[PDB]
Amino acid sequence: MSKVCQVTGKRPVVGNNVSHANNKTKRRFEPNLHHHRFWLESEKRFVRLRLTTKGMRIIDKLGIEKVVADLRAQGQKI
Amino acid sequence: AKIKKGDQVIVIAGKEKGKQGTVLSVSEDRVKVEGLNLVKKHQKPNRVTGAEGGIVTQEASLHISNVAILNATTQKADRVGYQVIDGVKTRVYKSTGESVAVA
Amino acid sequence: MKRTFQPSELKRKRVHGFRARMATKAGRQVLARRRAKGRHSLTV
Amino acid sequence: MNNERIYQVLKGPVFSEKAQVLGDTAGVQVFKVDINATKLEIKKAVEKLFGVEVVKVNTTITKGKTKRFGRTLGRRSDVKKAYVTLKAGQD
Amino acid sequence: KTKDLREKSVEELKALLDEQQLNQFRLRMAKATGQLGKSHEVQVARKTIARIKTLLTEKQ
RNA sequence: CUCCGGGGAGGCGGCAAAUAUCCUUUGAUCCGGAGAUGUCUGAAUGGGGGAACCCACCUACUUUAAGGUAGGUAUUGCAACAUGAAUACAUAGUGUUGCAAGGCGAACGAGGGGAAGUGAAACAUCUCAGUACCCUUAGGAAAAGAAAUCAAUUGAGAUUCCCUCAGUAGCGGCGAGCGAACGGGGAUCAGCCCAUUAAGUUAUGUGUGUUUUAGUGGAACGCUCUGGGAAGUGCGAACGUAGAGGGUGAUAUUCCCGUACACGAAAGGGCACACAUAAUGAUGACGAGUAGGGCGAGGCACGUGAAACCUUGUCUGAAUAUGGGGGGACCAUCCUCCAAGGCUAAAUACUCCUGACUGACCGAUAGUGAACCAGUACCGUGAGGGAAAGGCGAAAAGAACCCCU
RNA sequence: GAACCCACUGUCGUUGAAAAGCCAGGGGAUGACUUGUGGAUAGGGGUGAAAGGCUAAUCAAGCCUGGUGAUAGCUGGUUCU
RNA sequence: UGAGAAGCAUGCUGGAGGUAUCAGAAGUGCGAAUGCUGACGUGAGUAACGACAAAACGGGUGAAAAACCCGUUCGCCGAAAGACCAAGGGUUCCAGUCCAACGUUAAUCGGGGCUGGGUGAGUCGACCCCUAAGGCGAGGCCGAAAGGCGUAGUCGAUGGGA
Ligand SMILES: NCCC[C@H](N)CC(=O)NCCC[C@H](N)CC(=O)NCCC[C@H](N)CC(=O)N[C@@H]1[C@H](O)[C@@H](OC(N)=O)[C@@H](CO)O[C@H]1NC1=N[C@@H]2C(=O)NC[C@@H](O)[C@H]2N1
Repeated sequence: MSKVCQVTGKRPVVGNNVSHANNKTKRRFEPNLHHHRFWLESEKRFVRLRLTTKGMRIIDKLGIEKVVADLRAQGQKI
Repeated sequence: AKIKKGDQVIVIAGKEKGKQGTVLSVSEDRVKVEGLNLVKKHQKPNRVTGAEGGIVTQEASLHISNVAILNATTQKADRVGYQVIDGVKTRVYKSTGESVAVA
Repeated sequence: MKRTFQPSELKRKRVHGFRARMATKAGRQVLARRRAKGRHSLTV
Repeated sequence: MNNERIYQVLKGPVFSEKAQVLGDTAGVQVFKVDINATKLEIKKAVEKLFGVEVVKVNTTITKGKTKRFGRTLGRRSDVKKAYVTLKAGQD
Repeated sequence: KTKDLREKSVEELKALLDEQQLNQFRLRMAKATGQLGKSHEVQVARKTIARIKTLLTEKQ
């Protein structure tokens, strides 16, 4: 129901385009979001997460089980 | 102070000043005294109840501040105070302190 | 000649009625403004 | 149909030329009744409180009049009338 | 008459309520026909019904 | 409607008089507290719907006919229990019960988005301005808060608000404009913890104190003149811990209501302090995808500038007390602090509302749009716009009766 | 060629009977036809057998409320001796 | 009376407030702004009285009759100027009584004022069962928020059902 990373909470942010004549117009920066299936061995199933590449790096560093447990602690249905 | 329906009062202001009588009613701050402050009412006939009309004389109310309770002993205007004689509140004449004569 | 107002009670109620106003947040804001102003009749 | 509602169904008789003619000729009673009363309720109330037999009931509702009194406008309430037909010669 | 009413049972009070409701209907019919000169009668019946219902609520 | 308390002779609310039936010293009307009842619509929640309507289902009792009485039946979230696919174990799914939430409403707070008219005597950087407006969501306040902060004699010592510093230093088509800090003087003052866990806060109960919701008593003036009427003239008198105010037929300390002062509460509510028990603080144990860096933006008085510092959309990425951050490019030396975990009162902001008091504020074209049956009449499909209209007399004593019509 | 749907000509009307009409003539009238009821498309948008036409008697950017007391080197006015 | 803005005295009306002097503060002075609100003039007793289907007389009532009632004639419509239904309106329907205002004149008349009556259903219509276009929409998909769309369903006649 939004462009929100499940792991980091990243979401689009506002900013400006700045031309060579210094004209400023509003823009947004969007996160590098995508869907990814991760094998969960303790539950014998694939979990599909909407996350950023930075969230993927976090999962790489901390293990899928710890991240999933943390999201469940924050109150997400995984 | 207090003036009730049965009392005997004396008029202290208005065209009836000096006259005395018995009050007939008290309502809000207006009092009617028997035989005082008479007006002439031109009454039209009341068709449904007959009652052929005429010029009738009746009493008009005076402001309660324009009458004073009459002291029977001295035949003079007085004021009214309150005293708990024995265990009951009663009215008393300010000038003398005796109780107020009942109607 | 035909004039602009051609009355129809069903269309009147379905366009400007109480439930139509309550169905959206802007209509509820309309009702709030009319209550704040103290209108004797809120809707058609 | 309880006694409390039975005692509330009927309001009063109707006094008019039409009601008087109906009573004098066709043996029909004209009543003012509760705005929410039904035909079954009216029949039960009449049979209980008058000891007569009812063959059929006709009802009609007259909307109240809006009139201006003084400087203010007002409206009278709706009235429901019951035409109660009694069996053979009764009441 | 609430003091007199309070010295009765629930079952007596319910019968009293039924009697008073029937009496109220009879008074309304008499007034509608125009045979009644005293409307304080219907006022008293109304207030008595209210008192009986209050006492029933208190006692139950 | 009931009960408790007050009060003591009238009363059946107002326009709005009259009339009847009446009620009341066996204590009415009225005033305060506590209870009972409380139709339908509306978050509206049994389903639906053009708001105030249409149609239902399930239990228990009741009736004999075609009904009644009472209770239950919304959605979502959490917990427990039960049941249960592809698919073997499971999981998803399904149901019941219990608890909770939704809506409305002034301003103030916090956060998510965010203009243009205008000024620059044109206009694009800039200004207007993080203003107007839209959205989400608290509390009696909120936010912030206990230095990886400043300072530069080696000193200060958490936040917040006010006066100065100062229109100074700076920023800026170096234009128009924007505009600090250090230091000093005040208001208020307060610190406490990271798993055996603190200060504090919130509930319930008890006790104490105070306050609040009816009320009672409450001093003292006569004569005379003018007058329709005296409170006004003239002559004397009395009270004052009371000469605030209002009314009474014209201008009253002493006529009335009051005022100073002295008292007063069955019953209920508010606040303060002290104990009791819960619960919270409090999934957190010294902080890694973190600090720092490359690219693009935003915030800082500071527009890329000699540009430090803070935030991060994207790509990366340490050391870890012989360690690390800052002191406005940067290096060395000195000084100072310990980020990547938390809680915390006051001084501060506001007025839909309650009580008391006040005004060199208005007096019916003024003052609220509205002193009056006004957000009404009226206009518009609708959002919406939006008036005019106060005064007989002290008292109706509001003109019996006669005449023309 | 009637009903029905249109609007080519002329007189009248122009503080009208009428904020677009009457009268006398005129065109289509089984079709790309006329029409009731109920719906959909919303403002730099819609719809348009295309005239910048129409979008509630308003259209080269509808109406209402706010920014707002916009700005106006322009015009007017500015009260006793 | 003074040089002026103005001052002073007094007759009549009016019926309860006014205020020296010296200081102090301003919603402090109007003829104009095609200024704003209310009242009232001129035009002027002038134009007009809304389809050129058309009226005449006798009697009645009445303060008053061209317009109301009764009667005898005349004329106009008759694919509507007659009779119905839906939509829309809401008491305008009927009777008695009244004539100020309303009715483009008067009115005894009225769709006007006041008072009292009047709408009777198993078969007519609605409600109800059913669905179209379209609307809403448990879960769901999407979106900074507000929200967009949509499945199962659930509504919705202008149509089907004694
Ligand atoms: N979604 C965004 C998409 C981005 C897209 N990829 C475009 C892109 O990649 N980069 C955009 C640039 C972003 C930057 N913040 C804009 C900025 O800082 N401007 C500065 C403007 C200064 C002043 N106000 C006017 C001025 O003097 N201007 C000049 C010049 O007029 C302009 O000439 C045009 N204009 O005609 C250009 C020559 O061409 O040089 C400008 N001067 C300069 N230019 C340089 C620059 O940018 N940096 C380094 C330095 O050299 C800069 N000085």
